[PDB]
Amino acid sequence: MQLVLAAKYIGAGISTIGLLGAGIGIAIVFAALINGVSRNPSIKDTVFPMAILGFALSEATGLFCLMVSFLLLFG
Amino acid sequence: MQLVLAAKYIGAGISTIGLLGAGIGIAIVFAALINGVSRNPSIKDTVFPMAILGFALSEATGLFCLMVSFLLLF
Amino acid sequence: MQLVLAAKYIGAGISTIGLLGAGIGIAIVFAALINGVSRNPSIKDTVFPMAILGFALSEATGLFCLMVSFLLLFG
Amino acid sequence: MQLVLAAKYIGAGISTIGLLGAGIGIAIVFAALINGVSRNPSIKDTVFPMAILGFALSEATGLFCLMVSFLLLF
Amino acid sequence: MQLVLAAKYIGAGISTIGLLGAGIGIAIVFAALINGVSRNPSIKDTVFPMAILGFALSEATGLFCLMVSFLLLF
Amino acid sequence: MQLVLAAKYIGAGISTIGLLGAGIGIAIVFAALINGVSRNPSIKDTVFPMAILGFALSEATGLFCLMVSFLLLF
Amino acid sequence: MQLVLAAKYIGAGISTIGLLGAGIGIAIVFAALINGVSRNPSIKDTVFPMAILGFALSEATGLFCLMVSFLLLF
Amino acid sequence: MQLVLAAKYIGAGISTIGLLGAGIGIAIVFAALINGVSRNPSIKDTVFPMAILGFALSEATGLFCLMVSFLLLFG
Amino acid sequence: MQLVLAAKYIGAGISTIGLLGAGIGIAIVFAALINGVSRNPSIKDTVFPMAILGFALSEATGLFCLMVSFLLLF
Amino acid sequence: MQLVLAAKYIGAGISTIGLLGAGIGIAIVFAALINGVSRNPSIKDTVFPMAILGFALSEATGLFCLMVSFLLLFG
Ligand SMILES: CC[C@H]1/C=C/C=C/C[C@@H](C)[C@H](O)[C@@](C)(O)C(=O)[C@@H](C)[C@H](O)[C@@H](C)C(=O)[C@@H](C)[C@H](O)[C@@H](C)/C=C/C(=O)O[C@@H]2[C@H](C)[C@H](C[C@H]1O)O[C@]1(CC[C@H](C)[C@H](C[C@@H](C)O)O1)[C@H]2C
Ligand SMILES: CC[C@H]1/C=C/C=C/C[C@@H](C)[C@H](O)[C@@](C)(O)C(=O)[C@@H](C)[C@H](O)[C@@H](C)C(=O)[C@@H](C)[C@H](O)[C@@H](C)/C=C/C(=O)O[C@@H]2[C@H](C)[C@H](C[C@H]1O)O[C@]1(CC[C@H](C)[C@H](C[C@@H](C)O)O1)[C@H]2C
Ligand SMILES: CC[C@H]1/C=C/C=C/C[C@@H](C)[C@H](O)[C@@](C)(O)C(=O)[C@@H](C)[C@H](O)[C@@H](C)C(=O)[C@@H](C)[C@H](O)[C@@H](C)/C=C/C(=O)O[C@@H]2[C@H](C)[C@H](C[C@H]1O)O[C@]1(CC[C@H](C)[C@H](C[C@@H](C)O)O1)[C@H]2C
Ligand SMILES: CC[C@H]1/C=C/C=C/C[C@@H](C)[C@H](O)[C@@](C)(O)C(=O)[C@@H](C)[C@H](O)[C@@H](C)C(=O)[C@@H](C)[C@H](O)[C@@H](C)/C=C/C(=O)O[C@@H]2[C@H](C)[C@H](C[C@H]1O)O[C@]1(CC[C@H](C)[C@H](C[C@@H](C)O)O1)[C@H]2C
Ligand SMILES: CC[C@H]1/C=C/C=C/C[C@@H](C)[C@H](O)[C@@](C)(O)C(=O)[C@@H](C)[C@H](O)[C@@H](C)C(=O)[C@@H](C)[C@H](O)[C@@H](C)/C=C/C(=O)O[C@@H]2[C@H](C)[C@H](C[C@H]1O)O[C@]1(CC[C@H](C)[C@H](C[C@@H](C)O)O1)[C@H]2C
Ligand SMILES: CC[C@H]1/C=C/C=C/C[C@@H](C)[C@H](O)[C@@](C)(O)C(=O)[C@@H](C)[C@H](O)[C@@H](C)C(=O)[C@@H](C)[C@H](O)[C@@H](C)/C=C/C(=O)O[C@@H]2[C@H](C)[C@H](C[C@H]1O)O[C@]1(CC[C@H](C)[C@H](C[C@@H](C)O)O1)[C@H]2C
Repeated sequence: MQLVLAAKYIGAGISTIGLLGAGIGIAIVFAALINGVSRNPSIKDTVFPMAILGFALSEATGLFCLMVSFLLLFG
Repeated sequence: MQLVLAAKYIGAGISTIGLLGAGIGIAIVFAALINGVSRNPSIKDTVFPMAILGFALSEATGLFCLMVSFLLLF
Repeated sequence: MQLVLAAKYIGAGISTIGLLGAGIGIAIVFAALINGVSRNPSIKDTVFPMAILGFALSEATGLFCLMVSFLLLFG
Repeated sequence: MQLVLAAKYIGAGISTIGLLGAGIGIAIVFAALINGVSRNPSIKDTVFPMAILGFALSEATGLFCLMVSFLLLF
Repeated sequence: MQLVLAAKYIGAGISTIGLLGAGIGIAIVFAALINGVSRNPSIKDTVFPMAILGFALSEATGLFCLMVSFLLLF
Repeated sequence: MQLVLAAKYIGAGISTIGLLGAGIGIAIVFAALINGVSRNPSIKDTVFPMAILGFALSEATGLFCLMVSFLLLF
Repeated sequence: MQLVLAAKYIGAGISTIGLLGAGIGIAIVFAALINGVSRNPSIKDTVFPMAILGFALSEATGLFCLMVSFLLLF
Repeated sequence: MQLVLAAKYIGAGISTIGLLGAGIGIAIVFAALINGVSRNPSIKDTVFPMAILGFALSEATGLFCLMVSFLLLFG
Repeated sequence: MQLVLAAKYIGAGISTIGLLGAGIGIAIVFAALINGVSRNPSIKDTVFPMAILGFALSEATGLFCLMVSFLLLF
Repeated sequence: MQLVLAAKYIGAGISTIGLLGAGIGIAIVFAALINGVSRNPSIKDTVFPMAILGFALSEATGLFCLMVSFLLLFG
């Protein structure tokens, strides 16, 4: 039982690494939004909803990591 | 059996690392969509389906990681 | 319980790796803000709130990593 | 025997890491497709099959990782 | 106790890895400041405070890592 | 013998990590082909063979990884 | 006690990894300095101190890694 | 000698990680060749041999990794 | 004493990972030098000393990794 | 003695990871050379020696990794 609990806790820590991908990805989307609006201010209403979509889909990959993390810690 | 079970749990956590690739990739697709539409608004209906295709294929790679994670967990 | 405690502490350290994503991502958003405003000074009031939103969403991924780290350390 | 089975499961988890390369690469190809079509709409029919090829070849690297992963699991 | 102590030291070393994000991120912000000012010198006074804010927020992620490090050490 | 066998399986999983380089690299080559052709359609016939050569040389690095993998497995 | 000392030495080695962030970041700042001066020579006196600041702040992240490394070694 | 053999095999696997550098780098050189020739077709005969040199020097780093891998495996 | 000695050797190898940062960073500096000189030949004597400074600072980060490696080895 | 030899062999494998940096870096230099020559063919004789310098300094970082590798394997 000591070994299994220990393994759950190391596994939980490892499971958060993947979150770096969403941290970077979310930023890449918003950088594009900002550069896109600076170059063509009139496009704002068109690209803003695209940024929201991109951020959310990128963020979901981190959510999956965090889900495994919580399953290990509790489930 | 303790050691094997422990290995499954460590393995399950390792199996999520690869999801960082979909995290970045999905974003790269949407960044190109935003930049391409900003430079050429009239191209939006043409490239939007390309971004959806691109994002879905990038995501699938991460979903295959998660699948191995759940195989190990359960 | 030595093995489990040992695992909590190593797991806590591992759980901070993911914070490199927010460190890079936050910077990516601000670099876009700077470049966007340099190319088009008049867009500042428009893109500054987008940069704030972008920072916060990227930052959140780091918060989730640090949350797991502290759970392993203390909770 | 706990050791061998354990190693199979840890090994399978490690084997998914490389999938991050396909997650990013697939995205890089579709980003270029999107940027390329936005700058030159008339080029779409020429570059689209190139992007399909690029995706498939990048994706195959991920299939190889998954193959080793399943070999270890089963 | 020796095993737990060992773990604290290993964990403290692992906890510094994430500082590489701040190392790169601080530099990304300063690169943008430099390129921004070079292309448009008149914008210096506007973008400099933005660069201070950006690098401070990026560096704080590294400080959160170093904090866990020092929690494990002391 | 069990320990050596365990090591072969762990090593085989570790040996697939380097395939991410090919995943990204193949995609970098195709991105350049797409952007190159979009900017200058007339150059297609010249740059396409260069892209085949480039992706083949990039993918071979991944194949060298997979070879070590299969040496350890079989 | 072999365990604690061992952990100090492994931990110290791990603690240097983050230095890669300063190696890349320092380079990113100087690249921007170089590109910025090439595009606008008259801006040199304004951007050079900014690049010194950027280097120093990126470098400090590496100093923090090394600090933990020496704390573990001694 | 079980422990030493085990270590040779894990070490061999680890030694292939470095090959991702050549995989990315080789591609970076060829992408520049393609982009360079697209922008200036007449420069092809000049830059093609530079791309060949670049590929070979990047590739060599991968050769060194594979050399250690095979030394661990066989030598 | 066997375990401690073993830890030093594993540690020494881990301590070299961070050199990848100087490997990339040195290159980033020289890439900017080449591109800046190509676009503005007359700026060469001004930026060349900047590249030498940039490369040396980037390299130092890797040299600090190697230093920890040799401390552990000997 | 089993433990120390095993450690030397794992350490040797780990020591080659850093080579990926030179693999990528060498390529970054040559990509710049190629793009620089495509844009300004007349600059070739000036930038080629700079590429050689950059490649060599980048390559030396991989050499340092490989040195530790060989010290572990033999020394
Ligand atoms: C499906 C994937 C994501 C969904 C995105 C939906 C986007 C639509 C869009 C309109 C957003 O909701 C948006 C931009 O308005 C938004 O983020 C809202 C909710 C938010 O309040 C905005 C305005 C905001 O100011 C943020 C920065 C807020 O101040 C801070 C506290 C939240 C940060 C954050 O990352 O929240 C996440 C996120 C929304 C994520 C978002 C994801 O759920 O949700 C939260 C809350 C629910 C669970 C617990 C998730 C777990 C993560 C790991 O998936 O964390 C929560 C915890
Ligand atoms: C949703 C996620 C984030 C929320 C963002 C909200 C943004 C809106 C926006 C208007 C902010 O309020 C903003 C820009 O004004 C801001 O960040 C303020 C609060 C901040 O003081 C800024 C201006 C500032 O000066 C920074 C650089 C300050 O000097 C230093 C000490 C703080 C750095 C830092 O990272 O703080 C974090 C951050 C706000 C983050 C921000 C996150 O909470 O919060 C803190 C506090 C709670 C926990 C401990 C988190 C953990 C990190 C990893 O998320 O760190 C705290 C501790
Ligand atoms: C080199 C091998 C690859 C082949 C590519 C061939 C490309 C040609 C091109 C015309 C395609 O067929 C294309 C674009 O039409 C296509 O992918 C179709 C079939 C696909 O349905 C498209 C339209 C689609 O909508 C996708 C996004 C679909 O909605 C989702 C569910 C599938 C995602 C996905 O990654 O599937 C993969 C992929 C095709 C990949 C593609 C690879 O097989 O195959 C699948 C099935 C086989 C195994 C399990 C692989 C594992 C990956 C990691 O290699 O995933 C399968 C599972
Ligand atoms: C935030 C702290 C940093 C401070 C930066 C200050 C910058 C101001 C700026 C005017 C400098 O002084 C500058 C550019 O003149 C400078 O660095 C001088 C002192 C330096 O001699 C320059 C001209 C030089 O030629 C360098 C390349 C020199 O030849 C070589 C031997 C030094 C490389 C090096 O990295 O030194 C570091 C660095 C200054 C760093 C710089 C940091 O201390 O310090 C050293 C010494 C202290 C510790 C051991 C650190 C460890 C690193 C990883 O933080 O390395 C020392 C060891
Ligand atoms: C100095 C380092 C490299 C030398 C490069 C010399 C370049 C000069 C240039 C004119 C070449 O000869 C070039 C472009 O024509 C070339 O690569 C030829 C030989 C090659 O056949 C090309 C055109 C080719 O078609 C490739 C894609 C071929 O189809 C496939 C099967 C080979 C891929 C590959 O990576 O081979 C490597 C490579 C040449 C590498 C190349 C390296 O040796 O060699 C091989 C053979 C020796 C060992 C096993 C190395 C290990 C790798 C990791 O270095 O792989 C071999 C096995
Ligand atoms: C100081 C750091 C580096 C020195 C660079 C000097 C550059 C000057 C420049 C004129 C070169 O010599 C250059 C471009 O002409 C060159 O590489 C020559 C030697 C080479 O023959 C060129 C023309 C060539 O065609 C290459 C691609 C050749 O076909 C293949 C077999 C060599 C690849 C290679 O990476 O060689 C390395 C390299 C030169 C490296 C280069 C490094 O030593 O040297 C070799 C041989 C000596 C030792 C064993 C090193 C160990 C590495 C890890 O440092 O490997 C050797 C093994």
